[PDB]
Amino acid sequence: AAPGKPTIAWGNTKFAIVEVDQAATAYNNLVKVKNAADVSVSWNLWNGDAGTTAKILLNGKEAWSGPSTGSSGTANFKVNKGGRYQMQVALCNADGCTASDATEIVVADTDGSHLPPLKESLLEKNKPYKQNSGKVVGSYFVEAGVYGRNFTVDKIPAQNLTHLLYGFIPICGGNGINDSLKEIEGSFQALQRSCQGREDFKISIHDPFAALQKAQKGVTAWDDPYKGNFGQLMALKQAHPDLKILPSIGGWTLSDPFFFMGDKVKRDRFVGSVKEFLQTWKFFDGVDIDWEFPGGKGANPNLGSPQDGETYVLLMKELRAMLDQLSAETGRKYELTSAISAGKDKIDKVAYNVAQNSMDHIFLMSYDFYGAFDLKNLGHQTALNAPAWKPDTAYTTVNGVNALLAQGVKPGKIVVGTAMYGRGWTGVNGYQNNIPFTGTATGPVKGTWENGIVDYRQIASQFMSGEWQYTYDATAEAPYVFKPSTGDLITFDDARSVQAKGKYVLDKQLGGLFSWEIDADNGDILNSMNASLGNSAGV
Repeated sequence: AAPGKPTIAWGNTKFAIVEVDQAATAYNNLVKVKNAADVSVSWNLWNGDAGTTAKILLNGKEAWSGPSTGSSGTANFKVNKGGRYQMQVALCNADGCTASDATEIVVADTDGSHLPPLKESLLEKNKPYKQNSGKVVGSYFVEAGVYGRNFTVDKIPAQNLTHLLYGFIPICGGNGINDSLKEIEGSFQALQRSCQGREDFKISIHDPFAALQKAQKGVTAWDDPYKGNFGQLMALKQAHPDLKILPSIGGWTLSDPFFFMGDKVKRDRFVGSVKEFLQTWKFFDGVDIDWEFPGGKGANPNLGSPQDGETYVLLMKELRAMLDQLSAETGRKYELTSAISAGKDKIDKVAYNVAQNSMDHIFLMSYDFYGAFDLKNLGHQTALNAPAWKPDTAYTTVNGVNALLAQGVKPGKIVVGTAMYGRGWTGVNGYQNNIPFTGTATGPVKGTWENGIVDYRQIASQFMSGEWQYTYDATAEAPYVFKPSTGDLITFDDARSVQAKGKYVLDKQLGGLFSWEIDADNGDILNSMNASLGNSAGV
């Protein structure tokens, strides 16, 4: 008769195609990409004949075969595709085969194919919306937001987004390359640890712990291969296959390296590191470039040149070429985007009418127009139009869009920015006609986490009562709160101001809307972004 029924022996059942050192601090030691995972299985037979041939089945499919010389045996084979497999050991002879009971084995891969969908209920004031408008609805998630802000990937209202950009991937480089990071306590040192033994101008992960080692919902097992933000983003992609998750390179304190990109050698190394990155972390759908203003005026007062415009265009073209190269290897479609200054002065330093041909979307940073960084000239930080008391205001959302359109940039490429936070001053005085914006400030307003900035969440729950005055500027389309006693003034976006931006986008046929700091919203902002763009309310 057929052989006896074998019993799979105790042993580890978790494997990975892409290995990650959960204790590594340096990016070069953090991950190793393999062409396939090395799986091992053993078995024992206590009743019946061991047969003549032994086979390993994965969901009924043979993955290994060998002579069945003993009552006990071991098999070593490779699995090139990730996922959860029902593994069985089958012993066969001339009379037939006898398969053991199934034992689940997990072959992990950076696409999340081994993880169950991360489908979380909407929190706070977030309401379900369907992405059926055809317009962009994005937001940025911050890597370090999982600490103090305690805002994790499982808290993202992912169903109400079409695009999700990550909390900034840094570019390696120490003194003279990332000096701007030195302004942030221990931030420069953190990058130096991540880039240990890694070449300057190659990308890395700023905080390896938050990105892949910190236990988070869905990836909490002590031995899970991918944890942290990346692990959850992988499970998120499984739940929202259509969601575009993009790694954002740069930001205010990580843009210094771009200014050196004029050197083709460095630029090629960079592009090369980006390709390898995407090849390693399969859940990402492309790359977003957040070069904090080509031409200077960024965090570093010693960087910036008239050549940055040319460098920017070349970079975008070269990245797009690299992505086309990758698409031919994977068959997948990748997106190339960039967050840019909404200021005409900075916009005119780049030929976007040319760069747009290599980009899918342009995230216009129509916010931070005003803030505690200037205690003399106050104004709406993210308004649509200029205020009535100053119709000549340069820094407005409309002026940014017009500047781009004037260059020849297609309207559908422009994604208007919205703020899920407010910027404010304190001790504001010397204002006339009951318009605080006409006076001056003595300093920054008390912030939620840092001075001068407050989460929209806190504005709505604490600054919408008491002595706080509330006023919606219908002209510029922007709200603001003011406390006469202490002279505290805060400028931000609200449900209505967002509505105005959404209608504006639809009328001018722009690309959509995106927001900064998804963790700072209580849901009012993203709901408005969705509603104003025409997305239908979900179940």
